[PDB]
Amino acid sequence: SDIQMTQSPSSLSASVGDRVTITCRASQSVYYSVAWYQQKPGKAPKLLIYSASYLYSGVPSRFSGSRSGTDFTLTISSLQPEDFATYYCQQYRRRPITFGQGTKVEIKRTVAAPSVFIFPPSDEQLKSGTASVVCLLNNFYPREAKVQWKVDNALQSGNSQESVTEQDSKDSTYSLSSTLTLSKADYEKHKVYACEVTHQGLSSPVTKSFNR
Amino acid sequence: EVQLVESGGGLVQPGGSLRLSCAASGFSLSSSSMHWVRQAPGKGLEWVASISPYSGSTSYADSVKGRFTISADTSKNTAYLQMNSLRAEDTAVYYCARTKYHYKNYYWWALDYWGQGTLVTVSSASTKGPSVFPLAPSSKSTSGGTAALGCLVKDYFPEPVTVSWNSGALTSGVHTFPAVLQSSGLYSLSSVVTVPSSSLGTQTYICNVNHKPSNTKVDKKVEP
RNA sequence: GGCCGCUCCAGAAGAGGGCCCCCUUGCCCGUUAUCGGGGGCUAGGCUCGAUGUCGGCC
Repeated sequence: SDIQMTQSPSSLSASVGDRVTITCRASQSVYYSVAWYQQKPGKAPKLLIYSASYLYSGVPSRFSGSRSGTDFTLTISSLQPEDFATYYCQQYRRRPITFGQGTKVEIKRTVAAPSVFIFPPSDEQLKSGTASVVCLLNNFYPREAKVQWKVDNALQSGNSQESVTEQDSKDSTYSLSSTLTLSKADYEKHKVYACEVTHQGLSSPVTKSFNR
Repeated sequence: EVQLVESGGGLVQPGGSLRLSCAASGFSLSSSSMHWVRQAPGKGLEWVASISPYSGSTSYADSVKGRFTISADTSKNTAYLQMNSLRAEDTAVYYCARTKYHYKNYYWWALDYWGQGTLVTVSSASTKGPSVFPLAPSSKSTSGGTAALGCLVKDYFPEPVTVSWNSGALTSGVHTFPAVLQSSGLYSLSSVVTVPSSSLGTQTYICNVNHKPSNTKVDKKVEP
């Protein structure tokens, strides 16, 4: 059986100065044969800790790890700007080696509500036979938003996709796009297209619509 | 001091083959065991294969047993990953990494140096250029504030595309969303800007899409 | 019924072996390689034995 590594939380928000802890439970004992890795987006992993608590050379002493049974903890005593990244555990007591999914360490900031904008498909696209309806959520925080699509008050599923920026370089917000793709045939069967957004910073849902 | 430059990856159809090469600097392959670890897009990390060049001993994950072959060539101080009969679940960034050998250690330990990864995409899609549509400022702006407008960049392969606004003359407020693989094997992507509604009449907004792997270059005006 | 034997078949049979927990490898050890001691479960499943309800021979 592969020993599995389960990492919680999937993400968390903290601020420069904070004490940060990430945990990782092993399916079964690995004794001390756990390592911790740091990875910044689109860049190589770097090793921080091995043997569950040993600091690999060059790893600033702010990093520590400990063990509690099959529970493994990575702790940043006081959080520096360089340390927001994804952290992975790895257990090498038994081959094959195995990794947890990772904890993403994000910047804390205050709540910001999304400005919502809706875009009907272009006449250019409408000629090609498809219709993309785009709905934009600008500069909000925290990441967890919900965009529900309503076509003639009917709720939609399976026909949209979202993409989300990474935290903005200056204000640490998110932006999100959701595209509802239909066939040209279906877009003109209907009349009112609505984007409905729910987020912490919004006391009641924000809806934005158009007709044609 | 230590280096690990990988290469030989890219785009290939299912069934096809590829040879990754991890060139090492600053250490000898015979003082190491080398490893390939992969990261499927948006997912975690996973170990593929390992080799100890001093002994020739090798090891493989089960999903890739019988398709992949790790090997070393110490005269070129380089390790190789031969990949055959590729399926689409082999799409990933492929990182090689080193574990140093320590004659007092009694077993191998963590992966302590990693190289920057090559990308491998396994799709049947054939390189196509993007179609650009405008995302028009609403004909209903709140009259005295900000507006939003953009370019929709649909049906292109492979990544990446690059967007700019007014040929770089507009960066404030620009968000280019990460690309999305649709249900048709092609990528889609949006880029948006906030500008003052006042400027809508007397400032022309033109985005510039450039897709290299197909040598495409578009320029779309956005207007009410 | 005697003598031999384990290629086969028994499970009527030990000891390997295996699994889990602890000790940051902790008597001596350790394949460019994850051990040892301790605690707890594993039996007919693999190797090796033993045995007969097995096989051979006079």
